[PDB]
Amino acid sequence: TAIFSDRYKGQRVLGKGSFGEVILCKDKITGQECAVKVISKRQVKQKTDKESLLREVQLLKQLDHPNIMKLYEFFEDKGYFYLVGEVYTGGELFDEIISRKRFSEVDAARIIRQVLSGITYMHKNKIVHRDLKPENLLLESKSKDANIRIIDFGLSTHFEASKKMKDKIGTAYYIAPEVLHGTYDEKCDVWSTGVILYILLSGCPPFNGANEYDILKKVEKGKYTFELPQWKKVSESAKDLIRKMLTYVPSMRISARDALDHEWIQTYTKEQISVDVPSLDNAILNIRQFQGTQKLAQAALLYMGSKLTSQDETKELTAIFHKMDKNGDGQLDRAELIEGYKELMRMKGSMLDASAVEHEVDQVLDAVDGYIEYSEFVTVAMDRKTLLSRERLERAFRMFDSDNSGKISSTELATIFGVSDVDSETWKSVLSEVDKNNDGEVDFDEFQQMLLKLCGN
Repeated sequence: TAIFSDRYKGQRVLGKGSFGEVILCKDKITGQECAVKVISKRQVKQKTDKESLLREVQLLKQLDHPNIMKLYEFFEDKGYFYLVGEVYTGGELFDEIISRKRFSEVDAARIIRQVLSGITYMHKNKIVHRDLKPENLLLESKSKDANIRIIDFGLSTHFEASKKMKDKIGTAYYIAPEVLHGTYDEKCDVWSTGVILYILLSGCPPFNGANEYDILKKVEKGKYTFELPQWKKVSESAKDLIRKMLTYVPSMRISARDALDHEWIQTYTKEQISVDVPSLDNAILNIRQFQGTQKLAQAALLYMGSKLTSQDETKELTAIFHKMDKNGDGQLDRAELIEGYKELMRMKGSMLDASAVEHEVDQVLDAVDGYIEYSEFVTVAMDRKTLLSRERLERAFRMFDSDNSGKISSTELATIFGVSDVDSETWKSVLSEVDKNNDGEVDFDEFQQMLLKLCGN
């Protein structure tokens, strides 16, 4: 009865994840800005029947909490679902924390009370998150004390998530052990919050490891410690809340409601601070290292993924253009190049790619150009795509290189590649192939060369 394009217009992409793309859209009548989640039906398997999805959607539309992302509308066509909801521009919680000079137990508690309030409300309405992680914690502004909104509540129950490694990064740390074995309820959200809390107070995951399986092994046994030197500087009340949140048996684990009433929360979330605020210096250092490592492993997989996409394009675009060339003169006009690049985009699984074509064609013509030699257009068009892909990877590398040495050690490579599920011997062999005189260090171009060889390029 209702169609998406008649009510909204895509402005720009906000991101991509395990369910699909999140696009910044504006209402065509009211000018209202919002985040639209586009989910492909052919790409994403439905866990429940459409009737169960349509019912939860109606419930989510009726719910309102200051710590939960608002779902406004829901649309559906032949091959997609459209989850239209509120937009937040503050970015991810952890990306803000890493910019701070000081971080206290008060800071962490005020952060965790926000998360806990949202969870309590959702649980009251029988809605479980299940996949709660730092990436699901958005801010309204990139500042300290800013309001937190939890994204993706109830998504998990209806949609089977992406098993691709690019989407699996940073997930094993947070998952409750009962979710792994199949029997779980709302208590699984408390466990994930407890893991976030442990990281806020130490900058280290309680269940850590070299690769995904190793972390899952730790999670599954459920044993962790406060044995790190930075825990000496943390209050016993904070440790006692974590112990209750990371309690193995879900029946024996504290509720989201009772965690709000815990001594640490009620004491450290006072409007007027009544406690000592020493900075958790070692924690803030570890949170920057953890974050940087996560973001680099994410960027490495995106770069390899986007190279396995850019190789399809260079040959496919020259074919499309050759077909369009009636004269055989290797030339085309502005309209033909536009029609050609649009055809290349129509054969894929982004919604904003067709509208973005004209501006990109003109940007290529600015350096190139009438009657344009398509071969010159193609190389210039693909090189720009290659460059943007390289720059994204570079920003991540520069961010990870905290001491500005220009190099990453073999130890750091082991960690990055472990998080991105690249086999030790595989990456080590690619390293020997790239530089024969390698001495346990790679600069940005050697790193980029390594990832190229790791995706058959």
